[PDB]
Amino acid sequence: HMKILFLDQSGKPGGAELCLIDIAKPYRDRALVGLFADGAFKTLLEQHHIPVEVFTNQPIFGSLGQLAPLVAKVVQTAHEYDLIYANTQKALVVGAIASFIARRPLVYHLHDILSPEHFSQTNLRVAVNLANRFASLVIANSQASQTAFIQAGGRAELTKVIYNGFDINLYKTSPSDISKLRQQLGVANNFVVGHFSRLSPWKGQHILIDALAQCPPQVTAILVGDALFGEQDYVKELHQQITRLGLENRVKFLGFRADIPQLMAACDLVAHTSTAPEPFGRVIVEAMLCGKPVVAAKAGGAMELVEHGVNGFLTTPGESQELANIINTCIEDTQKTATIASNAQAIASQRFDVVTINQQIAETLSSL
Amino acid sequence: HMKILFLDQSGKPGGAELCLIDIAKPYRDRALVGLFADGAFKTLLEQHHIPVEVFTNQPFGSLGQLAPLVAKVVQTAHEYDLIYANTQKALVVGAIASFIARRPLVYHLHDILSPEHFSQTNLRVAVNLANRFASLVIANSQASQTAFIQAGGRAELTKVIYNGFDINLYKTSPSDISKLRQQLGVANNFVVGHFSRLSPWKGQHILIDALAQCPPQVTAILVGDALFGEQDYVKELHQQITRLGLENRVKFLGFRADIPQLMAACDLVAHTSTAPEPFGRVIVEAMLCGKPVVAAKAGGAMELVEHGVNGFLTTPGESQELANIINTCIEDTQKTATIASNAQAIASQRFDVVTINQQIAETLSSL
Ligand SMILES: O=c1ccn([C@@H]2O[C@H](COP(=O)(O)OP(=O)(O)O)[C@@H](O)[C@H]2O)c(=O)[nH]1
Ligand SMILES: O=c1ccn([C@@H]2O[C@H](COP(=O)(O)OP(=O)(O)O)[C@@H](O)[C@H]2O)c(=O)[nH]1
Ligand SMILES: OC[C@H]1O[C@H](O)[C@H](O)[C@@H](O)[C@@H]1O
Ligand SMILES: OC[C@H]1O[C@H](O)[C@H](O)[C@@H](O)[C@@H]1O
Repeated sequence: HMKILFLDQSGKPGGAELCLIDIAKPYRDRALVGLFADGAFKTLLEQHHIPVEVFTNQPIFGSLGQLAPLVAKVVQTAHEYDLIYANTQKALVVGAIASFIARRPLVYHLHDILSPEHFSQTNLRVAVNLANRFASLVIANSQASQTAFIQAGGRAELTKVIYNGFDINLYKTSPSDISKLRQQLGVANNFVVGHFSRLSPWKGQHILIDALAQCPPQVTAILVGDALFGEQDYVKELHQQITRLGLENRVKFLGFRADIPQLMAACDLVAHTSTAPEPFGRVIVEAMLCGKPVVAAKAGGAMELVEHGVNGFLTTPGESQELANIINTCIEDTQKTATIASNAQAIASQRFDVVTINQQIAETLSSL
Repeated sequence: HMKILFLDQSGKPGGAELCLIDIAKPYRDRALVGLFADGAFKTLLEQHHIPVEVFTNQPFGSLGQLAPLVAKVVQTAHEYDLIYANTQKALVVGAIASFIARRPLVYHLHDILSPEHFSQTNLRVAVNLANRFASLVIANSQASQTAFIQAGGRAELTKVIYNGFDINLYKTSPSDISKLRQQLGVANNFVVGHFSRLSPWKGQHILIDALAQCPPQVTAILVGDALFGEQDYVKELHQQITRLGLENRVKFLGFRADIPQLMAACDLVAHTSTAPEPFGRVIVEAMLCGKPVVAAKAGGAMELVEHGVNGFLTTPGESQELANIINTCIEDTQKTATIASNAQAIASQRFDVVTINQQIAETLSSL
């Protein structure tokens, strides 16, 4: 049973970090998760009985540590573990360094699409070179990510695609609880479109909002998720968009919620609307596992998760009218829509069961 | 005429840093010296009209949050043609900026990269970054070159280029000599001057042991600064001094800028490092002041001095062997003065800043 030091730059519970809980959990006995900032994510790992430590760049190897204490601390810690598992870009930088100095093999779990759209040239160059030189293995969360890695100059022979896994039990809610929650929200007699991405222009909440202007008034949207600071302009732009379309009573922000399965159960349609390619899209799968019909943007790993008209729908990114037509089709073809949504659950529960992903990972790890 | 970004970790004017003034001065029109800390060295560069900027780690890539200084240096480097790294930390940073800004890197090596001077990590880092990113590794001594290579460095990257010196600075009036010896209260002493920062490996404590084995008109001046945290060493010297009844024969002058003058005021200059010296600027300085110099037999000292010809050499750690040389300088005044006088002629050939500067410029243009 390996000793694994996991590293993640964020103290916040984003996709990558949510995914790491499931990645790490089977190793929680002899493992540790290193965060480069404190926040909600630490609590989760605590709540999941995973050892976590927050590293800082405060002072206290060699003298070179004064340049970057965080790195020195991590390098020091790395001596105690058999493996460095880096879950984000910054964690790859630090984990490369500590891989070399502490003489421990390094795994890069890639949750991003390394394209010019998504990141600066510099970030692409660094990640590719550090991975190519120091990573024993690059686990990609999707083929779209693997492909982007390769096109940015990454070494194909290092890559292995492994999708996110999910606890299937967590995705079932009582139909009373659904009635309760729809009530509490004041949407019980609406057609509820749920959007579950953190608030950020490229997640395209503003595309959905534009689409409501072409839907009948019983169609309402809940926007769930927070804004990561820097994107507070976007939060303004949404409310100014709503005001400008008279949608004040049809769009609700709940901010960041821990009760996503329940909320998905309370929706009628889950919508993924990213205007830039999505590496994976946890929400897409999550919807499918909650028996809900999902529409998604046709790019990135979304196209791997959904086939249009069989287990979900797919629309041109940034095209609100197209999204509207799907919402309206859902309203009418009740029988079809529910078939698609029930198939989606069956199919998705095969690919993405956390049990099958965890063994796909452990097999991958022990083979080096 | 290339724009050069010189980098140096220190704000204090140590040996490598003083060396850098002479390295950089001919390029000051289009160059910049970036320091990772502020201090007197900045002032010096200002006084020599060499542009200088202090970088901090206060808040390219989002990655720059990991190490802001690195991000600033990387940014700055887009405006220059070459990056010239003069210390170990400056190599780390400069390697990173070399990659990201796609600018060639030169590493000026002033250390002896051996397990005695540095941690394994420090060796491994410098060698690996140098091997991978440096177009050229300029060593200050064959001793330094060798230790690089023995630690894994790439022989074919190395070129030994010795420190240079302005010859016009190393001359003093007999009258000025007398005043200074007077001010110091040593006019009828045999004066041994030790011109090194106060760290155990500079071996002031060895000279002190030697004094007790010297004739009684012999006194020492220790010229140099102590770091905070090597104050425990300074206390030991003072205790040692007292233990040997030498309170009135050893005086500390702290850091001083009038080095040529103070060397002139000495009768002997003594280099006593207990660990191999990469180069030893004070040894050459002494020779350029026409004084007899005794040095420790190790590192790049052995390249500067042949024992009995232009100076003396002694077994590191061995005080008694140092005494014999002092005694000898006292007894054979004419021999010594010839050795001392030869030393100046010999050293003024090799280490003339002019000839070293040419040596550097031909190395740099050939790229
Ligand atoms: O307010 C929110 C928004 C999202 N999520 C969860 O976090 C994931 C969001 O990650 P996704 O892959 O959708 O986008 P990312 O954040 O990874 O770019 C989803 O699966 C949700 O279950 C959440 O708990 N609260
Ligand atoms: O009190 C002092 C001691 C030294 N120096 C100068 O700093 C250099 C010391 O460098 P050296 O190579 O002797 O020792 P390092 O500190 O470089 O190891 C000499 O050339 C001196 O000119 C000085 O200005 N004041
Ligand atoms: O599984 C990893 C998840 O988070 C990652 O950061 C990606 O951005 C997202 O596409 C994916 O759904
Ligand atoms: O190269 C100039 C000086 O640099 C180094 O720091 C050495 O410690 C010293 O021996 C050398 O003379």
